[PDB]
Amino acid sequence: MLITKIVGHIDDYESSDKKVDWLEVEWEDLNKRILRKETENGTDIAIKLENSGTLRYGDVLYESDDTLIAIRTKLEKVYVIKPQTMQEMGKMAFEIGNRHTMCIIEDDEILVRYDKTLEKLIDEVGVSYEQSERRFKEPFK
Amino acid sequence: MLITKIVGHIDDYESSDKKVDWLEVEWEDLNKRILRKETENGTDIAIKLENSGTLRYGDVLYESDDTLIAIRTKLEKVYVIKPQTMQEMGKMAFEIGNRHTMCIIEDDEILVRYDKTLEKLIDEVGVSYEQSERRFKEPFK
Ligand code: NI
Ligand SMILES: [Zn+2]
Repeated sequence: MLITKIVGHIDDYESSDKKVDWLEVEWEDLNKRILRKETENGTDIAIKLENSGTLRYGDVLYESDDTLIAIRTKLEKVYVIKPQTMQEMGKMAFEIGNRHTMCIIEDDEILVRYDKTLEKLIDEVGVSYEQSERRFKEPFK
Repeated sequence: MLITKIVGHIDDYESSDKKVDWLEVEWEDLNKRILRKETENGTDIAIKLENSGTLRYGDVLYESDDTLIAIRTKLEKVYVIKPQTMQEMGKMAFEIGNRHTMCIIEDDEILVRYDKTLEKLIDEVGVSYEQSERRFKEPFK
């Protein structure tokens, strides 16, 4: 199926009886215009967005009488880094920046992909972190 | 005069009546082992530290009956970036690290060299800053 435009937002279908076939994408895929990937049900999707438009989490790509195809990012292992002080947030984020590692910084936390080599740097900086799962919902960037 | 060992720490001399003759160095001179420069009073200093020694801010190189020669870095034009939230500290430090800009992060402040091209970036993150004159006191590792 070639997809040239986004046709809705998956939250708007909360009471719909239509079944969702999820197209699961990488964090990198957020805000792309061109993407080729297969859905959880095996439907081949070629996204070639005709607007200067770009993909977001929870966009609906296709609506039939009974089915919705909608985007979400994959559920993946993360570290939630929890600096306690401003100096801590600064040194940690600097070292992440310097490494060119993708992250999301919201309030007093830094979210990064699980990675054992980075875990060793988190320890040099000396910040507490917790390991968890998330679907990345915002583009980087 | 040849210096092959450091003889003290300038902060320990608070009570002293001796005059300090500062040897002013560049930020990049810290942790060097060899350097030759004149003091603010015109004394030629030839540092060649003996056994893997390295220079630090505040090192006393020479003490006479009336004088202390000590290292400090030059006063130079800086931005002092004054992030008001954890989120501000983390975003700003990430962006500095990502560009590989030398900085010192101490408590709630990021100190960088005066550099007009950075104002666009600081503005983009949205963080208060003031332009000022400071000495950089730690080597950039
Ligand atoms: Ni680089
Ligand atoms: Zn909606």
